[PDB]
Amino acid sequence: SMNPPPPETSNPNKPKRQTNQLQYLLRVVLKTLWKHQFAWPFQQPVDAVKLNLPDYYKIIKTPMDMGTIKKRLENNYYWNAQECIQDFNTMFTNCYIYNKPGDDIVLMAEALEKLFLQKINELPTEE
Ligand SMILES: CN1Cc2cc(S(=O)(=O)Nc3ccccc3)ccc2NC1=O
Repeated sequence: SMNPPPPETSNPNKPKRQTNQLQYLLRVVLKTLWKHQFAWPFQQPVDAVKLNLPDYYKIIKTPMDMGTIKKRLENNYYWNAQECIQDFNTMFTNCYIYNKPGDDIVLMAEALEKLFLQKINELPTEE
């Protein structure tokens, strides 16, 4: 009954960068999703322990969540936007894999993903 360590949000050996696309991701894409009524289950790592999902981390080996993404953005963890996009996709995909296609949690992930795809559609060209 332990959770894994969470995904890293800082790394002294990983080069860091600011891009206009990373700024958009924090200021428009994450901001839009974070304040959405369906954000809250996704605002922190899945706590398999407190939520009583004991097989969660047997099935999901690449956990991701918006809490993690927010810190990564804030900490300038990423070098490029594509890394951050891949984190959002990982988070959605994990939800779709672990849960049944009927579940409330899946319908929420889907609505957030739709809005995410709407916001990254207008991702500005880099400077
Ligand atoms: C991202 N999550 C997190 C998660 C949280 C929970 S919950 O027990 O809070 N129940 C709950 C909460 C909100 C909406 C619907 C159900 C259950 C399952 C999951 N599965 C996931 O995949």
